[PDB]
Amino acid sequence: PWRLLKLEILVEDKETGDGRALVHSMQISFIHQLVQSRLFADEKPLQD
Amino acid sequence: QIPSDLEGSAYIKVSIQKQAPHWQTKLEAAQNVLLCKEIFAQLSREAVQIKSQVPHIV
Repeated sequence: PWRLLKLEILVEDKETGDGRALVHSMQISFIHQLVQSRLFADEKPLQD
Repeated sequence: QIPSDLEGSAYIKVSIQKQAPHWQTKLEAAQNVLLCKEIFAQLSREAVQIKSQVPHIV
């Protein structure tokens, strides 16, 4: 299977997010686990 | 610890064209950023809401 070495979110607005990142690394790591799990589901993986 | 949204430096820039002590520096810069945000909020609200001759674009 595939490993998800680094996931990053490029969506940014430096005003709504109060001069900080839009998504904290906690939530990015959560999505990292979720997409790693659905990679381990072993379908056609890249579409999912 | 300064609030985020107040870091960096900001300044109002006004132009005319024919076209279409360590902590002291930090706290002064953040206070200046706060006042520039206050100024521009006042200006943009008066531009949008107050009816004036030859209206503006914000």
